[PDB]
Amino acid sequence: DFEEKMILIRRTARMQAGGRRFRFGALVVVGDRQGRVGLGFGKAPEVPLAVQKAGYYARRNMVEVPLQNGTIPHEIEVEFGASKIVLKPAAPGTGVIAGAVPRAILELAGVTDILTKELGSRNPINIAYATMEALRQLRTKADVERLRKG
Amino acid sequence: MLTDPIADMLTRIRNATRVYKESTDVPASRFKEEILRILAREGFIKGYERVDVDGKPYLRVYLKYGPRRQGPDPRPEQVIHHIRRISKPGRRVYVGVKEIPRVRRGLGIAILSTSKGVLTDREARKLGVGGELICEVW
Amino acid sequence: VKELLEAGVHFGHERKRWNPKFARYIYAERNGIHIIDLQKTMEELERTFRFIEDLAMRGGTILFVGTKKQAQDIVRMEAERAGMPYVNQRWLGGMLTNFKTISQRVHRLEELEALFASPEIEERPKKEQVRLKHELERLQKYLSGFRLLKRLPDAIFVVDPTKEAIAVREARKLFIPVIALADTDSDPDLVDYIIPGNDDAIRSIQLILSRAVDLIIQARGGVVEPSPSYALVQ
RNA sequence: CCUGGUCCACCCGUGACGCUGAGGCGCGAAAGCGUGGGGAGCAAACCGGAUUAGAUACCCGGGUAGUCCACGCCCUAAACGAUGCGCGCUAGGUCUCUGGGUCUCCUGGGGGCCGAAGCUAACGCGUUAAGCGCGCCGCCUGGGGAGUACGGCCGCAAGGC
RNA sequence: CGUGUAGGCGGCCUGGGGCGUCCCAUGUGAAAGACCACGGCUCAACCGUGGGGGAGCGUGGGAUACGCUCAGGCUAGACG
Ligand SMILES: [Mg+2]
Ligand SMILES: [Mg+2]
Ligand SMILES: [Mg+2]
Ligand SMILES: [Mg+2]
Ligand SMILES: [Mg+2]
Ligand SMILES: [Mg+2]
Ligand SMILES: [Mg+2]
Ligand SMILES: [Mg+2]
Ligand SMILES: [Mg+2]
Ligand SMILES: [Mg+2]
Ligand SMILES: [Mg+2]
Ligand SMILES: [Mg+2]
Ligand SMILES: [Mg+2]
Ligand SMILES: [Mg+2]
Ligand SMILES: [Mg+2]
Ligand SMILES: [Mg+2]
Ligand SMILES: [Mg+2]
Ligand SMILES: [Mg+2]
Ligand SMILES: [Mg+2]
Ligand SMILES: [Mg+2]
Ligand SMILES: [Mg+2]
Ligand SMILES: [Mg+2]
Ligand SMILES: [Mg+2]
Ligand SMILES: [Mg+2]
Ligand SMILES: [Mg+2]
Ligand SMILES: [Mg+2]
Ligand SMILES: [Mg+2]
Ligand SMILES: [Mg+2]
Ligand SMILES: [Mg+2]
Ligand SMILES: [Mg+2]
Ligand SMILES: [Mg+2]
Ligand SMILES: [Mg+2]
Ligand SMILES: [Mg+2]
Ligand SMILES: [Mg+2]
Ligand SMILES: [Mg+2]
Ligand SMILES: [Mg+2]
Ligand SMILES: [Mg+2]
Ligand SMILES: [Mg+2]
Ligand SMILES: [Mg+2]
Ligand SMILES: [Mg+2]
Ligand SMILES: [Mg+2]
Ligand SMILES: [Mg+2]
Repeated sequence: DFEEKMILIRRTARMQAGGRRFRFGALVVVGDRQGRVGLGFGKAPEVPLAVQKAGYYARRNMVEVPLQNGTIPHEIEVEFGASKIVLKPAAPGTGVIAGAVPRAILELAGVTDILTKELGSRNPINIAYATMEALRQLRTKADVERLRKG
Repeated sequence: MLTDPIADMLTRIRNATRVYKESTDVPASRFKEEILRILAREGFIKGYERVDVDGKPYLRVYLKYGPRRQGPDPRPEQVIHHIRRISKPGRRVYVGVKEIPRVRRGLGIAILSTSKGVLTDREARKLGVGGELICEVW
Repeated sequence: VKELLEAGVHFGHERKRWNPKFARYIYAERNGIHIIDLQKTMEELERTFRFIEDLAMRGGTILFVGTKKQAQDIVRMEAERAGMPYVNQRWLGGMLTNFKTISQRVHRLEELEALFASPEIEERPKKEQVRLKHELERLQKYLSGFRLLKRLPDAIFVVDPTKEAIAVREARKLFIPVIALADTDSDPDLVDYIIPGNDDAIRSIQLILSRAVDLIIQARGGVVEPSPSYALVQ
């Protein structure tokens, strides 16, 4: 069990004789606040059900956010489909300047100071998965040269 | 006919790497080896060496990759996730000593040609100089 | 002892319908077929069994699978003759990946396995007597080797990976050491402990699978003679 | 008979002489136009016959310009792979046209299918790229108004840019 | 669709010049405003004082990897 704050909830719909049938999509974020965040998108016949599943699916999908002093290790641009996203680390006591999404995710990420911006499609879902792959691609001076050993 | 040989070398490298290959052979070029030497002197490649494909002198460039991975797509991470030429023949890119780039918040590099040799985003800065911002790796 | 056996008739397989990745394991193309390099094979066999052994001695269960006919039977053997779970029939989808749910059937097995011998048989209409009895025939028809341990494997051994790559996948998403005997018609990369060598000629299958189970037992105590291999083996 | 481009082989010659390309010049289906010739078949228009509520159509019977040729104009198009050109780099499998060899094979050029990595909104693309790169040109910037109006340039006109 | 003018872009190696480019020094860049302190009116708004930064451009000295250029050579591009 972590923070567990849901990005967005919606009501999709499908067609069939007699009428349209519904379902619900819930996108949730789950982070401890020490460098662990998970992103799960849950769909099911009812809001609650959706919600929960999002959580479950989330925990089952997380990532080690290599924080540092309260911000990200370095600048990063990540294109994911139509969506794009920039992430720039700000000096301590700066703020988490990002839109609803990258925030909600980055808040639990553990970061307290980071500069951002949504580029291209601002779609939640996609920016969401966008933010993830962003983090999931960060590096530290250590694990950096840790690779260039030789 | 190759307009910018250098941008090529990088691309040849940027491609061979994206597939995980032992070595690649970029055509002989003093100035090229420079970007190479530096590329290695900074630990991005196992190294390189001169050869000859029938009177055709190339340069074997041994690529360095990471450790195998756990899970789907057990494809080993790479040492160079990104190389891209800056100063292109279609638009020369020069920088003053105060203008030199800060590649990947320091984790990165930025090879560049200077009046006094081929230095990097730190070296050149230390020498306190400037010149054609050749490119950037990391 | 090793070489000779293999050199015997257990190498070189699929021809001209390969995978370039597997180009590191192959000597040449004789009259068409790809003659896998045993020299290297050996080396790999090592690291593989090393792992097996470094596991067979630490109380770890392994799951073997082979859904191909030219390798079914044997796999059924080597498994029971080692207490290691296995799959000889249709490798259900989401086994490892949806274990908890697949298990649900395993439980349904005994659910009947018990109602099998009972006085409740005095009643019950022929409708069910046939329904259940049948519902068990198949039930029992698929889990005969997928029950034993009610816990995921620490690894999985397999014949032709690509043939059962689906299992492999499941395994890989769940992080589970993958070991298998693959020939030239398969991609290594997504295989952890690769046993390069013929995947159809039961000749090679038996061998590589045999010395495997023994090795599983050498780390348990009870070295004996081989298992029933010949019965119609050519 | 006259003539263009292109492919392979031989390491013979030159020695960066290259790529692109505003403007310019040329070519440019069909329809259409000018002078002259030709005319079987087909056939806008046209006239009948049916069909229909009507049938300025679809179907049937006729029918001219045209379709053909010479010389000269017009210069448009779903002029389409709806994908500018040049070069480099990045798994294979399959069948097929064509060239060479100490010819079950090896190697060069082209056309198709399936597909690595990777790309894509998806469809799909995938060494014939829509992948990773560089050079140069062309072009786009919500829908209707409108490819219209005006001006200019071209054309015999229809019209075109 | 093609041909091609101007223009844009250009393989490998050795040397000379040093226009682009880069460094140093110096002139310049009014004051006001903008930023940092400190003080003056009860505070502030206004205002004073000191400090710190300014691209650009000139002159003087220097560097030569890359673009440029002249010169000598090569054969992987191109042509025969
Ligand atoms: Mg129905
Ligand atoms: Mg990490
Ligand atoms: Mg996607
Ligand atoms: Mg995009
Ligand atoms: Mg948008
Ligand atoms: Mg000819
Ligand atoms: Mg010659
Ligand atoms: Mg000569
Ligand atoms: Mg015409
Ligand atoms: Mg005509
Ligand atoms: Mg007329
Ligand atoms: Mg007629
Ligand atoms: Mg008629
Ligand atoms: Mg009538
Ligand atoms: Mg009617
Ligand atoms: Mg004519
Ligand atoms: Mg004309
Ligand atoms: Mg049209
Ligand atoms: Mg077409
Ligand atoms: Mg071909
Ligand atoms: Mg054709
Ligand atoms: Mg793929
Ligand atoms: Mg395809
Ligand atoms: Mg190729
Ligand atoms: Mg092909
Ligand atoms: Mg595209
Ligand atoms: Mg063009
Ligand atoms: Mg408007
Ligand atoms: Mg409008
Ligand atoms: Mg007009
Ligand atoms: Mg007129
Ligand atoms: Mg007329
Ligand atoms: Mg041209
Ligand atoms: Mg020129
Ligand atoms: Mg100068
Ligand atoms: Mg300057
Ligand atoms: Mg000054
Ligand atoms: Mg001032
Ligand atoms: Mg005061
Ligand atoms: Mg002042
Ligand atoms: Mg200055
Ligand atoms: Mg010369």
